Amino acid sequence: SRYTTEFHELEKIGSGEFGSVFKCVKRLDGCIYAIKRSKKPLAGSVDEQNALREVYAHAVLGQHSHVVRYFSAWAEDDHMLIQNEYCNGGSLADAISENYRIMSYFKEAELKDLLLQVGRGLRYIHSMSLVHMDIKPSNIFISKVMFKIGDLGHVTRISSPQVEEGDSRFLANEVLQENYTHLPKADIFALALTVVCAAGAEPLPRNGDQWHEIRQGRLPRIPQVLSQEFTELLKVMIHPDPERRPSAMALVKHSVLL
Ligand SMILES: Cn1c(C(=O)NCCO)c(Br)c2c3c(c(-c4ccccc4Cl)cc21)C(=O)NC3=O
Ligand SMILES: [Cl-]
Repeated sequence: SRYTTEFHELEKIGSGEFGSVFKCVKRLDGCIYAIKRSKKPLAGSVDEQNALREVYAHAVLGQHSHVVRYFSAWAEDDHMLIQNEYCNGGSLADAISENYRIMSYFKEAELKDLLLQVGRGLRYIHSMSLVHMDIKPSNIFISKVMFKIGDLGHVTRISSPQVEEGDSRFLANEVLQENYTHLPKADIFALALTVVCAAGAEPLPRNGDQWHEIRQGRLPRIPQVLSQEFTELLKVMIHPDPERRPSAMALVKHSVLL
């Protein structure tokens, strides 16, 4: 086996339904990588196509500072593996839980900077005529800290007529209602919520009354003082009218981000 023969497995850092993720050192280049090892879905089936799109997307989103680099992907003999860049600072999710336990969140300067960087990662993706569809703190990773979008498992072409939904906590309603005219804006919606989490909000709701309020374009309580301008940027990012949310390009050129 190539995984065993080419890498030294250091530690498990991720455990899913389908997969697992390991910190490993490539024996030949001495260098450390994150490798997701997951079940090989039956050749030529809906689930296979899902896994292949991930490999396809990683393979074209490899020039970017705000997307995790892909090094390789292979299959053996009942598993599928992808070898990506390892991010020494771990995930945005874990930084936010640590933050939450200590009552010390991302400051406004840090939140702008997270939004700008991830916004740059999205701009890129959208310019590759793709969309990510599952932006959330556990799919953002950290390496001046660099934030990098990871987990392209939901990535699809911008004008897809069929879509798998990302996490409901971060899901725009128009997508829930199978309206796929402005998918790039689904990522914009999720980015804002991600940044809301970064600011120290309570865990986001999955369903029920509070799930809908936000989808009306109402921000969750943020336990700290943010400038009105920045709060406005945030609000417009979760606007019920996806056309009213700024593209990623608008996002990174926004004055509040200069
Ligand atoms: C769960 N996880 C963690 C982690 O939580 N570490 C503990 C500290 O918080 C990292 Br870092 C990480 C990393 C990746 C993935 C991953 C996602 C989807 C598909 C394939 C992969 Cl390889 C999952 C990852 C990655 O690609 N690059 C990483 O650094
Ligand atoms: Cl998350």
